[PDB]
Amino acid sequence: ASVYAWNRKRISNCVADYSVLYNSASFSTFKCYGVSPTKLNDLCFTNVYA
Amino acid sequence: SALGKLQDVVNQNAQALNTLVKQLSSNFGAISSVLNDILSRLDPPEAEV
Repeated sequence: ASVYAWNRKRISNCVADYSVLYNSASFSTFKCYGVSPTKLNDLCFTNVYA
Repeated sequence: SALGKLQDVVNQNAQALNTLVKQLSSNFGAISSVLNDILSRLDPPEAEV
């Protein structure tokens, strides 16, 4: 979607698998704030927003 | 309340100890007030800060 009307998908009640983030080749920026990118598979989150 | 002087020492010390333990739940500007969470989600460079 356009940046002015950005899509928000709520993520909850799932087994978070971040393998897509590590296996993909297309990503140019993979910045993380407050968490470490490699440790995302060892954390439990109350709720996620994409 | 006749033994107020003795009760004061017990209250002052218990309050001081309670205040000490309650300080373990303060961020002091950090992301979390618990070391395990900071170590769990941060790399050694950022965790050190």
